[PDB]
Amino acid sequence: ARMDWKETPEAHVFKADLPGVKKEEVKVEVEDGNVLVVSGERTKEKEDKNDKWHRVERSSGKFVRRFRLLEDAKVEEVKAGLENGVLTVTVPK
Amino acid sequence: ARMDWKETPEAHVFKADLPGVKKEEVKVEVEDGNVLVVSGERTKEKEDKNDKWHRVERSSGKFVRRFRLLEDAKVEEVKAGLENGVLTVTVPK
Repeated sequence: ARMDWKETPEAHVFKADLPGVKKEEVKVEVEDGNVLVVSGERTKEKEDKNDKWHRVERSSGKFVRRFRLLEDAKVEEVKAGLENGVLTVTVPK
Repeated sequence: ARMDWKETPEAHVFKADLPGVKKEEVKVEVEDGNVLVVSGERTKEKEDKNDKWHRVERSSGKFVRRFRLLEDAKVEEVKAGLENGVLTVTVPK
């Protein structure tokens, strides 16, 4: 899962490309008090044998991403939005 | 634009991971009767000019892709939808 890490005067913002992932398959947490953990699964659409695959380039499966936040970050004020296959996490400073 | 091409008995289904892309930035055309063409370019995020970029992995650009259909497609029957970062092009056989 490709992620960007930008910083605004107000907060550190994280972005993650998660095409084809429903919000029920993504988990956003804070472990050990200051470690942002973005994880989930990009479910494989196995389907039936009637089908035929001519090309397969898209990946599927589990993904895990961890960033170490500041020992003094609004851990209780972290927001997480998901739209158009892009996840956005806002960690207030 | 990682893409998959599946051939169910009913139609040809193409998938393209285009996270954070808006329909005004993607284009699905048909050339010479049997050539599906997918192209586009994710726009610059009109996000806070001045932000600090700690890490940038998501780095998309222009691209064009073409597939040779097994049979001339009835262009008025071709459906294309964009959702959760995934472009889907269905071609009825």
